[PDB]
Amino acid sequence: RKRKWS
Amino acid sequence: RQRKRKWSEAF
Amino acid sequence: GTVNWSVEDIVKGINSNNLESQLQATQAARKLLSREKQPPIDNIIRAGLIPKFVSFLGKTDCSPIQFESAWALTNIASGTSEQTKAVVDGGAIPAFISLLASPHAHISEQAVWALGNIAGDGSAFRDLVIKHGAIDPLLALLAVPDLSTLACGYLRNLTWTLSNLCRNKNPAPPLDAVEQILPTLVRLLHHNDPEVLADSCWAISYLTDGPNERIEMVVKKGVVPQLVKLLGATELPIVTPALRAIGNIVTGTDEQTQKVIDAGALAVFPSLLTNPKTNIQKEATWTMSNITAGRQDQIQQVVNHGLVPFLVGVLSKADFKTQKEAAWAITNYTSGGTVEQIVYLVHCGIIEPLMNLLSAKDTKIIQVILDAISNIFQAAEKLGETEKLSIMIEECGGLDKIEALQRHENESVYKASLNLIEKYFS
Repeated sequence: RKRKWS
Repeated sequence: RQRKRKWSEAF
Repeated sequence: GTVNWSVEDIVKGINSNNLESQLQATQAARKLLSREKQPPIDNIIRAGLIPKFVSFLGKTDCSPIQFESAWALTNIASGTSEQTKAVVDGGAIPAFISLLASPHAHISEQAVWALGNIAGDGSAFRDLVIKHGAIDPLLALLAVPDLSTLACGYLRNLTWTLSNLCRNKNPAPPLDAVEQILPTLVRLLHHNDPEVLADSCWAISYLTDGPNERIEMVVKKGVVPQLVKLLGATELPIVTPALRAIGNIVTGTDEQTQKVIDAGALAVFPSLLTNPKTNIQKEATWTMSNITAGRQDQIQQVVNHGLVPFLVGVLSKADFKTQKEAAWAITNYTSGGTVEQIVYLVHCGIIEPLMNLLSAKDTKIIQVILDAISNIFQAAEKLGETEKLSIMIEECGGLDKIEALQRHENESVYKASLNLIEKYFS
């Protein structure tokens, strides 16, 4: 799992 | 059938 | 101001010899890389902007450009493996580890976020993050008397990054890295935030998925009662990894499996085995199958908790995957059970649902069910009650299914079905 910051 | 199954053995 | 800039304008601003122009262009790149629909990540990489962003991470004198370049790089690192490799190849790992000690909590959090995305890519990047020394400064950010004083989002990001350092196999994380993280992980498992609890459980589920030596490291920390408590939580994002962790521990030794039973885990299974989420039901039945693969006294605890009618239930009606796991639980139970325990399984009505599943187009399940039939017949042989069981299988149309399996494509099915017909139905 990777995660973007909006 | 007698033995333990780890996550990858079952799924 | 810094909204909807072209890549060309971002490059022109970053290549200027003006720190403020570079800051405005870096913020513009961050906003571009933050948009919901198709961020131009590959366009930013092709423009050669990753080495510029990495150098901006070191500008201690300008904290806003550190934040903007950390955020821009986190958006790239959160992309594909190739996009994460581009961040790593630009030398971002040591630059992000240096930002963990930043006096600006928003910059430090961005570095935590970036390292989580890099470690999360796989085994090699996880171990590279560890080799560059990220664990000590990450653990120091959680070295506080009470976790409740930390900002909620900051703690959630730290927990998530630590779980990615516990994640993946081939190889599993280094033993000493696991030993270092575990005391902080045990602490996060007793925290009150549901997201922190979910990610702490996922971390424990990754650490318990492997050889029994890996399970022992975790079980030795006394987390099993806390995992059982979280197994009874109302939040599905907590129950899913908590059940995965409990399921992984019962794949271990009889002694490790006993720690799960002693903590009162079996009392949660009437609801888990009837859970509306099919994956909970499937993994709960997989967990049951490994417990029925245990000692006769462990099989007895399954009986005492009234869980055999719940196994008859999932075998009778569930998604096929859960039914296949129920078949396993029955075969394991009949393999290691006493005559009295096997007799009890029949009195709970296991025969009819077991026979109905011989119609499945799955070779493995058929072999599993046929072995259980044989096992049950062996217990009936010890009591001279083989005729009573033969009539039972005949009456529910089980004989018609076994006789038809005497012409099955698979060799093991063919031989096992011919054996039962010749021994108890001829």
